[PDB]
Amino acid sequence: KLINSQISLLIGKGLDSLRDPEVNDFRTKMRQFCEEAAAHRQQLGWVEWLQYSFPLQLEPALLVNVKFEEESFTFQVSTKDMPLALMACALRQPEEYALQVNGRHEYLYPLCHFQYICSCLHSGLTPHLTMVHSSSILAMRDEQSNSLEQPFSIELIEGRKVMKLVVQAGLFHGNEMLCKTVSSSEVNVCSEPVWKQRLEFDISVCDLPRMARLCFALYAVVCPIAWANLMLFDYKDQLKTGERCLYMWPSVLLNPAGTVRGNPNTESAAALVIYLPEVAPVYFPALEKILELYEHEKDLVWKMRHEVQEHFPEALARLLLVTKWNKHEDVAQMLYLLCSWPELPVLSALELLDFSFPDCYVGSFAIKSLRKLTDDELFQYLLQLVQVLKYESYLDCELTKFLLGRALANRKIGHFLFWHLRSEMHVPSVALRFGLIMEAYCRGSTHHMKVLMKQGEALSKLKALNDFVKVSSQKTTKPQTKEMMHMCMRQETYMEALSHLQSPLDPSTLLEEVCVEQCTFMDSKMKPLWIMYSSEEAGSAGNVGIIFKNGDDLRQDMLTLQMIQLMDVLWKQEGLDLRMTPYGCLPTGDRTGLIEVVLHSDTIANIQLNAAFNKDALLNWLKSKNPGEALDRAIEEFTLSCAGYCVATYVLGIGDRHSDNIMIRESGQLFHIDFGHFLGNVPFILTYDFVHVIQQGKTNNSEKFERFRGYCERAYTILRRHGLLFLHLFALMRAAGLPELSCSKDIQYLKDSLALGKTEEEALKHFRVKFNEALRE
Ligand SMILES: Cc1nc2c(-c3nnc[nH]3)cc(-c3ccnc(N)c3F)cc2n1-c1ccnc2c(F)ccc(F)c12
Repeated sequence: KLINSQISLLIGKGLDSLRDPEVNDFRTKMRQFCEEAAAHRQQLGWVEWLQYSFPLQLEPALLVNVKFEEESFTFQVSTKDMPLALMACALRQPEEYALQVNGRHEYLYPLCHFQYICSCLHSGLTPHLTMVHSSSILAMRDEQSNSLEQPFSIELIEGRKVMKLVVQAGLFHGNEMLCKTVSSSEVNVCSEPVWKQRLEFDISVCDLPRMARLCFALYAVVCPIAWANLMLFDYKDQLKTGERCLYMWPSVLLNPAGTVRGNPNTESAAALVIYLPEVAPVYFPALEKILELYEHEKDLVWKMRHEVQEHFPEALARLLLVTKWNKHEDVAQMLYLLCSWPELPVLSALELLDFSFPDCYVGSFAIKSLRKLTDDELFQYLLQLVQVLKYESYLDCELTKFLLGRALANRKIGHFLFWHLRSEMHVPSVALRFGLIMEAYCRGSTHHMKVLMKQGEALSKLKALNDFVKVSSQKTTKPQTKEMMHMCMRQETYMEALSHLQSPLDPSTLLEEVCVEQCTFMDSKMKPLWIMYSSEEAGSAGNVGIIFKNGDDLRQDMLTLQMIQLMDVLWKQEGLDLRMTPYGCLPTGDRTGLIEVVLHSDTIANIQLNAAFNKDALLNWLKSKNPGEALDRAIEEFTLSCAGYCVATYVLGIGDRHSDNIMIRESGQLFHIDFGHFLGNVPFILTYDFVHVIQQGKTNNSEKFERFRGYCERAYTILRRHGLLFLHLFALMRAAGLPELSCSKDIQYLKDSLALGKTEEEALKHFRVKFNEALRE
C-alpha cells in the first residue's frame, strides 16, 4: 500500500474508477511482465548489474589518482591501457573490481574511450577513481530488489452542446481514408441536437482492416467545433456493435491522427452519440486464416509484390503505401509477404513506426527490426519513440512492451523514459496511457521509484522557490529578493529536498550539497533560477549547476539539442570532432524543466561589453584565459565549434541569433543557447568578429579561413548523407504537437537546408552560394 501511494505521488495521478477491462488488462499483464524483468535482474552477475545500473558512457600519457573504499595513490598510465591494468597497479586480483568515478554514478576498452577520461584529458583535470570490490557491488544489487458483405453503416443518434449543425464522418487507415466521407443534414445551431440518421459508407464490412477507425467532425455552418475518433474494433479484435457516446475534443476538419479515446472532461465535452449496427459476434480474423489468403506507378508496385520483397527488401514502406487496404484480400496477400520479409535496417524501421503505417502487424515488424538497436542508439532515438506512443490505438502494444523491457534492462533508459512520460501527465490526451506505463515501470524497480521520488521532491521545492521569487521580485530589488531566495533555500525542508539527488538531466551526475551562496536568478520575466552544487567526493567534477525554468517551453530546445548531439555523433563517427557542447535539457512538467549549466563560459555580449576595438574583445578574452602556448588550442576549439554550429544552426534553421544567446567557453569552444524557434519558424550566419578569431586576429589570413570554410563544407555533406535519418526522426516528432513542427512545410524546411534532392557536388556548390552570401557581414 505504501508502494501504491508512492507510485501515485511520483507519476502524479491516483490509482480503477474507469472499470475499463482494457485498462485493467493493461495493468495486470504489464505488471506480471515488469516483475518478471525485475526478477531476472536480481539474478545477474555483478558486471551484468553494473551494465544495468551504470551503463558505460563511452564515445564512438596520463596521470590518474585511485583510492579504495582514504589514502589515494597517484599513477601515470597509458591513454591506451585497459581499466584492468590500472586496477592491477592499484593493487600492487584485478578481475574482482571496477573503477568508480568519484562522486558520480559512473564506473569504468582503453581509457581513451571513457567519456569521463576525455572529459578529463581535454580539460587537464586529473581523473579520480575508486576501486570498488565486487562484494560491495553485489550489496547494491541486493538492496535494490523487491464473411459479411453489406455496406458499413453507423448511425448518428444525437448530440449535446453548442447557423446550421453538420457532422462529417470518415473512415481511415492511417491518414488514408478507406472510402468516401459522409456528411449529415444541416440541423439548426441550438441544442442538444437530434439526427437519428443512418450514415452508410462505401465499404463492405468484410473489408475494414484491423486498424480501421471511424472519425467524426462536428462543425457549424451558414466554423469547427469538435472532433472525435474510435476504432471499429475493440482491443480484443471484436467489431464493436452498439451505442457509444463520444466525448469530443475541440477543433483546430477531420482528424484521423488524434486519439481514439474520448475527451475525459465529461462536464464540458460536446458528446456525439451514435449507433454501431450489429451484424449477426464477429472478431477480426486470426493471423492463420489471413495467411491462407501516379496511379499507373502504384499498380506496377503492387504488381511484382514479390520482386520487391526478393530484390528490394527495404522498399517495404512504399509497397505498403500502394496496398489497397480497404480490400481484405489485397491485405491478406501483402500481410502474407510481410511474414516472410527479411528484417530491415534501423533507418527503415524508423520510417515504419510512423502513423501512415497504421497496421499493427507492420508495427510489430518495425519493432522486431528495432530489437537490434544498441542501447546508445535507443537513447538517441528515445524521444521519438515516446512521441510515437501517441499514435497507438490500444494500451497494450509491442511498442510499449519494448520500451518497458529496455527501460527495465538499462537504468538510464528507464530514467529518461520516466521523465518523458512524467513531463506530459498534464496533457489530457495522453495522461492515462503515460500514467499506466510509469506504473508498470515502477513495479519493475521499486528501488528506482524511490530515487525518482527524490528527484520529484527537489523539482517540487524548485517550483515553490521560483514562485516565491516571482512574487518577491515584484516588490523588491533584485538583490533583496536574492538574499530572500537564500533564506528560503536555507530552511529545513529546502536543504533536505534540494540536496543529495541524481540529476534529472543526467542520472550519472550527482547533486549533493546545494551551494546556497552561489544560487541566483535571471531578473527578467519568468525568473529562471540558477542552482549550483558541490560534492567533496567528486572534487571538481562535483561542481555542477542546473537552471530551472517555470514559464518557458522547453520541448523545442530539447529536440534541437538532441539533434545537435546527433550531428556531433555523426561527425565524430566519421573522424571529425567539431568540439560541440550539446548540454542537457529536459522538460519535467507543464512548462517546467531543467537545463544543464556549462560552467566556465559566458556570452559574447558579456565578453564584448569589455580592448581598443570590439572585434578585439573576443580574441582578448581568449588570450586572457589561455596563456601563451595555450591560445593556439582555444583558436582551434573556437574554429571547429564555430563551423559546427554554423552548419547546425543553418540546417535546423535557427535564426534569432545574437550576442546574448551565443556563448563561448574558456577552452575556446563556442556554443549556442536558447533555441525556442528553428525551421525558420534563415540564411547562413557568420559574423566578422568570429571570422576575426578564426584568422588569429590578422586582418586576413586566408590559409586559416579557407580550411575553416572546409570544415563547414565537410560537416554539411557528412550530415547530408544522413538526411533521411534526420527526416525520419522529425517525421515522428510531428506527433509532439510542437507548434513550429506543425505541418508538412516544416519538414520541407529540413529537406531544403539539407539539399536532399540534389547531388553531392551540386549541393555543395549551392552550399557554397549561401556561405559567401553570409560572409559579406
Ligand atoms: C534566461 C536564460 N535562459 C538560458 C538558457 C536557455 N536555454 N534554453 C532556453 N533558455 C540556457 C543557459 C545556459 C545553458 C547552459 N550553460 C550555460 N552557461 C547557460 F548560460 C542560460 C540561460 N539563461 C540565463 C542567462 C543568464 N542568467 C540566468 C540565470 F541567472 C538563471 C537562469 C537562467 F536561465 C539564466
